[PDB]
Order: sequence, then structure tokens, then C-alpha cells
Amino acid sequence: PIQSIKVDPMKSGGLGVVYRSPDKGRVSLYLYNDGEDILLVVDARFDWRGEQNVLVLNSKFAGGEWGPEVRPEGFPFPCCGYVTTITVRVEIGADGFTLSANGIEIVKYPYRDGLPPPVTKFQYVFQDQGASETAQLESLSAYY
Amino acid sequence: PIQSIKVDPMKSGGLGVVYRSPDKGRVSLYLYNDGEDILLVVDARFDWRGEQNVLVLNSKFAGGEWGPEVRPEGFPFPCCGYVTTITVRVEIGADGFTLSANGIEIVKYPYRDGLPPPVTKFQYVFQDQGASETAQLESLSAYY
Amino acid sequence: PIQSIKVDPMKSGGLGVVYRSPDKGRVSLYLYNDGEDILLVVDARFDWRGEQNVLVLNSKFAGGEWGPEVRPEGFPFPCCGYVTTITVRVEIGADGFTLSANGIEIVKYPYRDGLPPPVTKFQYVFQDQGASETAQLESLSAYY
Amino acid sequence: PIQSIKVDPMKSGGLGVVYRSPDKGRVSLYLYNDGEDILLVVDARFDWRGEQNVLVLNSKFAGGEWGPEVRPEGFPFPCCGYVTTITVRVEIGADGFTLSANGIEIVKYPYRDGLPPPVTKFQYVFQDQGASETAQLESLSAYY
Repeated sequence: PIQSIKVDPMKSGGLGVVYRSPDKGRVSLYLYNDGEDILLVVDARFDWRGEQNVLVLNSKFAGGEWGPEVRPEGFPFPCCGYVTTITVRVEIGADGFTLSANGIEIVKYPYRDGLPPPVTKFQYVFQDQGASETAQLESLSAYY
Repeated sequence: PIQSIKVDPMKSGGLGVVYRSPDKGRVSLYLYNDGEDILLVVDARFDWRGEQNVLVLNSKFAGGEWGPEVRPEGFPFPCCGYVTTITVRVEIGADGFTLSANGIEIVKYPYRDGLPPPVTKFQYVFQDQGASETAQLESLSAYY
Repeated sequence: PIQSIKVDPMKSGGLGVVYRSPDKGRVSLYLYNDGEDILLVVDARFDWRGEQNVLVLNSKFAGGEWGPEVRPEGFPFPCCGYVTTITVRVEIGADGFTLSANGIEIVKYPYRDGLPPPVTKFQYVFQDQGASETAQLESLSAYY
Repeated sequence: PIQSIKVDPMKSGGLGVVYRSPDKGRVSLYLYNDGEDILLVVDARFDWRGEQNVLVLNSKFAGGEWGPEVRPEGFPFPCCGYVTTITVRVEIGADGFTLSANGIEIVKYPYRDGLPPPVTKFQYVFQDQGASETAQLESLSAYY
């Protein structure tokens, strides 16, 4: 339900996950530095806490407040309680991350204050919410 | 909006397509014999004539009449008016076709009476209906 | 050992093939137009009539003779009579063809004159010369 | 020229890398446990210490010594000092390691005594030897 790859500090390239989505719950992908700061989470909510089919990006110093939430449109949530294979890319640009889902670009997210790369750890987290079709991690990938 | 590939009478293997879904309209795929009987239409309705997000499968003799509709669930329609890249795979067994979309099998469909293989033609067709983002075809593939 | 995909006249995009190579014999690819002109042959000669691991491109009007042969370095022939899976890609540019194998560019081949696009037939041919491990076709693709 | 991904204790699935091959030198792939044993090394020697196109598999206790060298045939070494893109796959199976390159399985390797999984680190080490075309890493991936 939780799996991660720990990389040599990364200032370039990108990161990919592929997983089978759930009908209920949420899938989180965290980018961490060494000091355990959250440089970025892409938080994909299918059914999480009274929210359905919403995507959230944010950031956070270790033990400190989340910034302003970014709520982009375009994320391939499936209709009607359906599950599919999701493929995501987070490319580490000079000025921000770029988030792609299934080969279509979703958003450019400029680095938050004092939260630039390097990235050292890229984590996958599925949190259930009485889901009948649970999520399945398929692959994790570092790009060079 | 209409494009197709023609094969050596194919009794085995499978067939694939990759396309950017529209937000309104419908995307259909047609597998023909040489006399142009429709051995199978995998028909994807994004917004068609009152129906939203429904998949219809059927067959038909060249200018005869459509058989029963099968409407299976699990096809990767996106929520909220969103578009994604979709991938379809129709596999050619001994006894029927198999449908995979985005890595996941959707239905096994036995051949209808007097409509067995081979396939000689495989055809992508997109039919608009005031789409704000129209479908874009990306590839067509035959597998051996 | 021979397979093809016919398309509606194609003036852009690319065509793609995957095969498992042989240790003897040649595997060759043909881009025909409606008039049955060879707009391009891409001829991988593993061991064939006294030539080992040589790639030859050419064109040749339906009937007429061949023109200048072309033999570029780069083609991923395996050592020591081993075989492997191989992926080739031919793109239809504005003034020429770009040929790629295994995501690496092999040659820009400028269109021979009076012999430009459209392309309506792409075709794999395996011709054997006593191979122990024999070629095998895996896919043929049209790109839009 | 040296990049790793560290993982949880991994006991099934696989691990793939993708590189553009060098013309001279070697590309080694190490699978370490947490006690820094080499559970398996996969050593593509393109031109290294007077040996041309040789694959050595082996294992080794941390600061102990090597084992008997396995040397399988069939590694997709390019002829003639040409470089190409190699994909490799190492599966962590029940009774052993299954090696694969370009979708074609190359050999099995039973876990050596006192040298079984979990894996915790997968490492890519390019070590040059006056190469013309230098190896370039493309991706590292974990498989679940």
C-alpha cells in the first residue's frame, strides 16, 4: 500500500509511477528532499472525505504548514465507479515540476519558496476509504 | 476523422488503437470481412444522442441488421468533461474477440453466428456533436 | 514470412515495425504507393548472398531499375550469431524519410524525385538463407 | 556514470534498466542486499581488459571473494562497434533470478548459497576504457 524509491539527489530528469486506480480512497505521490521536506505531493482523490474526483498539489517543510492548494483540471478520473491503469510523470524543470498523466500535460507547478530540488525520495501512498476495488502499484521509475 | 488499415486475412493475433478522446461525440471501431460485414463494432459514446459515457458492442451483415447490443461496464471514460489518451486492444481468439483498454480486459465477445474471422479491415471513425475538444487519432497497429 | 498494412494515402506521420531478428537471411521493409512504386526499401541483411550485417536503402519505380544504393552505419545487428527483438521506425517528413531503430536515428533519406509521398502500403518480407534462429514478425503500425 | 535506486526489502517482481550502450568498456548492474552483499552482478563487457562482448554473472559476500563465473550466450551485443539502446530485465523469482534483455529471456541463475533475496539496491555502473561513444543511462525501474 506504501512503496518508494530513494535516488541520488536529482536536479533534472523526472519520475514515473504506474498503478491501477481504485473506486474509492486516494493515491498520493510525494517528492522528498533529505531533510524530509515535501517539495510536492500530487494528491489524487477518487472518494476522499466528501470529495470525489479532485486533484490537489501542495508543499510543506518537515513539521510546518501546507501552502495554498492548487486544484487543476484534466486529471483522467474515470466515471461511474470505474477503475483503470493510470500512468503519471513528474518532470523536474528549472523553475518547477511538470505533471503529466497518460501522455497529456496537466500542470506546471513553480517550486514553492525555499522548497526547490534536489529530490532524493519519491513515494507512493494509497489510502483506502471503504473501496471495493483496491489500488495496485505496478511500477516505479527514475528518469535520466 | 476517419482512418483505417487493411491486413492479410487475419485469423490470429490482435489489433490496437491509441487516440485522444473527445468531450462530446462518439468514437467507433469497425472490424470487417472482405464482403464488408461488420464482424464487430466497439463503439465509444462520449456524448451521443442523449447517452453519455456508454460502450456498445455489436455485429451485422453487410446491410443486414444489427444483432443484440452488449453494453459492458469498465470502459475508461473520464469524469467532468475531461479528455485523456486511451489505448484499445482487440484480440482474435479461436472462439471470440477479447477487449482490453488501458492494460485491462473489458469483455470477451464470442463471434456471432456466420460472422467468424478473418478480419481484413480495421477502422477508426469519430463522429462529432459540438465537441469543445475533438478526438485525435494517434496510432493503429496490427499484431502477430 | 510476408505481411502488410494498407492505409489511406499518407503524407505525414510515420510507420513502425517490431520483429525478432534472424541469424541468417535478410529482413526487408517496403513502402509502396498506390501505383506500386517502391518509395523505399529498408533491407537488413543479417547473412544473405555473401553479405553479413549490411543495411541497404533504395527506391525503384514499378518495373524500372534501382538507383544509388545507401549503406549507413548504425544498424543494431547483434554479434556472434545471436538474435534479439528489434524496433524500427520510418517517419514521413516534408522533403525526406527519417529512419530510426531502437529509438536512435539511423539516416535522413531525402525523397527520390518523381517518387514522393503518399504511402499506401508498408510491408515486411523475411527471406531465408538456412537460418537456425528464424525471423518473426511482432507488429506493424501506422502513426498519425 | 553511476546511479542507483534503493528499495524496500524486495522479494518478487523485477528491476529494469535502459541505457544507450557504449562502444568500449563495461556496464555492470549490481543487486545488493542491506548487508551490502552482491547477490548478483550482471556484467556486460563490451571491450574490457582484453575481452570482447562477454556477459559475466556472479555473486560475492561483502569483502569475501567471488564465485564461479557464469557466461551465457545471447546478449544483444551490437556488431562492429555500433551503439544502440538496450533494455534489460532482472526478475526476482521463487527459486532464482531470471535474466532478460529486449523482451527475450537470456538465462536463469539460481540464488547462490547464503546469498538469497531481499534486494534493497540496484545499481548502474558504467566504467569506461577509452570508449568513443560513452554509455548514457536512461531509466531505472522497480516492478511489483
